[PDB]
Amino acid sequence: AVTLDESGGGLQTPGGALSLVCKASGFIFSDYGMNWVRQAPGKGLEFVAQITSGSRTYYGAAVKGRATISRDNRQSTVKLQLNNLRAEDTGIYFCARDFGSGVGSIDAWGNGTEVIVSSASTKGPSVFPLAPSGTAALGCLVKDYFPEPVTVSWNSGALTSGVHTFPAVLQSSGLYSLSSVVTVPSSSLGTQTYICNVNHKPSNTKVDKKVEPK
Amino acid sequence: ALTQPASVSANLGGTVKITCSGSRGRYGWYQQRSPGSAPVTVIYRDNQRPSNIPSRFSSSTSGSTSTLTITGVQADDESVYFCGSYDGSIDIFGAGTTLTVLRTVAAPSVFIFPPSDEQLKSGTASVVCLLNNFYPREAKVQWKVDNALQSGNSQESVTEQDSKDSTYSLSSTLTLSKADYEKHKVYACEVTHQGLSSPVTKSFNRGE
Amino acid sequence: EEELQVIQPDKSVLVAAGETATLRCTATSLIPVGPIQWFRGAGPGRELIYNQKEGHFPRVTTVSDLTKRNNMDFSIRIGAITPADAGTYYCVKFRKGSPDDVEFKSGAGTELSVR
Repeated sequence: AVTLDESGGGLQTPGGALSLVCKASGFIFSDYGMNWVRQAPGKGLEFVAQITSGSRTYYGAAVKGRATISRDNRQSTVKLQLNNLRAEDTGIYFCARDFGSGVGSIDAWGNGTEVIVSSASTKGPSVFPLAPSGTAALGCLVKDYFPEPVTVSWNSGALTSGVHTFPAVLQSSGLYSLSSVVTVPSSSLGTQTYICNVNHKPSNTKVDKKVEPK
Repeated sequence: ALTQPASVSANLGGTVKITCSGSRGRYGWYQQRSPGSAPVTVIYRDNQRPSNIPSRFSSSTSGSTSTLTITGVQADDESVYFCGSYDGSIDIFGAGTTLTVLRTVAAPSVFIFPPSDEQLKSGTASVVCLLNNFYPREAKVQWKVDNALQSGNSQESVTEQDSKDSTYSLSSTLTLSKADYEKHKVYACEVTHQGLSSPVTKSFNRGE
Repeated sequence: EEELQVIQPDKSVLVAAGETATLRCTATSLIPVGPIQWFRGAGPGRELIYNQKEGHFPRVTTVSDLTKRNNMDFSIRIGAITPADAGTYYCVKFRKGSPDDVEFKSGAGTELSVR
């Protein structure tokens, strides 16, 4: 299976620099172009940089002069160096493989990694219940965390049907908040336990909250 | 630059087209189900479909334009589709076309949640109103506290169109200090949507 | 009318030894008049690979008929590829001049490598 595993993202200092690294496997790495593509909050895909199988390099206008892309064929890695970071560089960055015609020839995408250019500090979430009051709704309010992302699951992945996890909102404190809700049969409230599992990798924290009537 | 429309809609089982223009290069079409999630390539290198992609996706390219066709639209085809191309000078993505799957009107199911005792002890009350599984997307929510309309102290978030039943859900959160929360009794969320013949209000009495 | 552009849509082409490489190029206008040529490399030491106006290039065939009035396709196929063919190929528009034709616009180049 083609894999493109990204690292080096997370919180960064305004004016500082970062090195993203993508480690590829499952294909002949030296035959493909490798790309970095990013997406800022509320915006579309934006081209960052590409290095061809022949080691020619291309940069998007917004990073020109600040970015350097390189590859190491022996290690199957591609690296993106980006300096003098500013807020406009905050976003999710994806590694992607191309067949030789640049961004119109991408056939595989990494899962993406959050890059956040900010002086703010990391803070783990508080998780509160949204208690159920024949379909009932219940949930977890995941409040006051930074940076993004958190992920939420229910009953460790066994409950997926009827789950909605809302996009995070930014509060004036500088922290994020989201809710995850699920609808369930009223008749299951007595017997079935419901636990939201909230992962916040940036603070090395996971919180499980069991959500109960009343 | 690449130009593609902001939005297109189709019926379940219908055929839809999305046209992108501005490059004489090769075009790729990249499906993204929610912002920040890994795109999935549906077509690349003009007209090639990766083996795991259903045959309902096809594309044509000629001159300085490319058209994605989806024949037999499914609910899981709801997404933003980005065109991308190297035009012989620069690598560019279009701004994305959102595909909405049309369906019948569904009124929201409305739920209100008081703040937890744990949060209140910490000094803040978040009251949450949930508008679940409605269609179409347009909806309005108002908060009233002892019948006074609230302003300035709420935030809303909405899901993407659901990949199975083609509905939307929305949450609105009213955020108050503990001391403010404790000055009033009746907390109510009022919802307006075209599936309702008149607005629905859910409410609770603080404490009870 | 927008200025002529020379579009090479492929950054990299990978070809098995002995097979044919296809090197794509489109010119976006017929103005100004003048031939298209292909080179390997971009130095003053670049090697001529194909010249629309004249010359003998036994391993090169053109994808389209360049004598057609509306032709904008300058793509070529190079036969019997070997490792000595590896390099970067540029499709280049010339205009007419005195005493001779002058380079007007180059494509961005396509890498040819051999497996």
